[PDB]
Amino acid sequence: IQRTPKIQVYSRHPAENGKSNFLNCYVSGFHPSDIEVDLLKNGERIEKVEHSDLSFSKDWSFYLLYYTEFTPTEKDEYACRVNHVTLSQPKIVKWDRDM
Amino acid sequence: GSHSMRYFFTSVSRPGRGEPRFIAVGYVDDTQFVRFDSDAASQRMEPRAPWIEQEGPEYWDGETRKVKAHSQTHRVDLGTLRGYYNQSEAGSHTVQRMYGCDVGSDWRFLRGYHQYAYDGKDYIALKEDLRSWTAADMAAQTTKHKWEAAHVAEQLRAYLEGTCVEWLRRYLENGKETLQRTDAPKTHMTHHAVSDHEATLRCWALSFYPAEITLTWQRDGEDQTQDTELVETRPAGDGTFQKWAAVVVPSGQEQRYTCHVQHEGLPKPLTLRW
Amino acid sequence: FVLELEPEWTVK
Repeated sequence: IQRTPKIQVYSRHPAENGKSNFLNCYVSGFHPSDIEVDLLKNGERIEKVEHSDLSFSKDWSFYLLYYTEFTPTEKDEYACRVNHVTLSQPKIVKWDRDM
Repeated sequence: GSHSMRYFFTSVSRPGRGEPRFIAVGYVDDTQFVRFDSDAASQRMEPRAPWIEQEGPEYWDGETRKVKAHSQTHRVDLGTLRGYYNQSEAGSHTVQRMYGCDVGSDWRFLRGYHQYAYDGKDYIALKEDLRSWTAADMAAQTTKHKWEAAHVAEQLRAYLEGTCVEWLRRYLENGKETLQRTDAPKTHMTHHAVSDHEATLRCWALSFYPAEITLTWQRDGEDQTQDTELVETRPAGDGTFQKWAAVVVPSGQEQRYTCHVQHEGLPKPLTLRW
Repeated sequence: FVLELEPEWTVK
């Protein structure tokens, strides 16, 4: 089978510009498990991003959390870039403070 | 409330070279407490919660031995299943296994389960009585016959009703500080004016545990699903969970709408209003 | 506490 990933990009704590936080990209509902997930700062790949251990839901679809420490600002733009066999090109989801 | 212990196993074949990628994770309720990853350096079952670290070398040796045995069973199965379905020797395929036990508020056996899938589809699963099997196709039906002749269900039932519950109870007591704590949702509402005539109210639930939660909108005291959005509950990364629900409303009519939050940590459900 | 998975319990 093939299931396309759902993506949520969000902060661990309510965002305040200039204060340290954690940037999350939660990818879920996908199959097979091979997936490429990057966190971006102004389009550039963030290094040393960690992720959870692969697990799955009742319907067998996989989920993973990718995360890194970050300090939001007014100027800087953060995003999650996901590639998967189901996607024709990489799917980029921008971070917003209200989601 | 009820409690559960669950293990999840994923094996992904790598037929170009080497053994399958194998990842095992153990949960008590919504808290991961152990892991094994075939790509990691230790080749040991590793702790992922403070309350399991106290377990001695006998425990860790045993868990490592058993989880490696799981990996080898999956390795064999990936080889044979490729043969049954006449699939090429080049392509990657997946076996997934989940099992565990639920207990009630009294910490006594409620239900057990053991489910197995090939390439993300049901293969064979133990039925609720723990004495019979649900086989999805003819490969799995042949497996059912094999496992019935070998009395697999009886031995799995012994684990799920007995061993699983005993160790779940041990973990619940040893990890009381976190596992028996309920974190009620921290809630607030935000407002965004998309235009002069339209606004979005978003009702937030943050920092809650366990993950089970219900968020619903009402307008003038009756439920509304029209013009609402509800995101999947998501991990915060500190062991707690997050969720939100939004409703689109006419500008100036925000006071008609109320968000209702149901969670174990809340003695009575909460109501939020702009 | 993981199951003692017996060696015969492969699918084939």
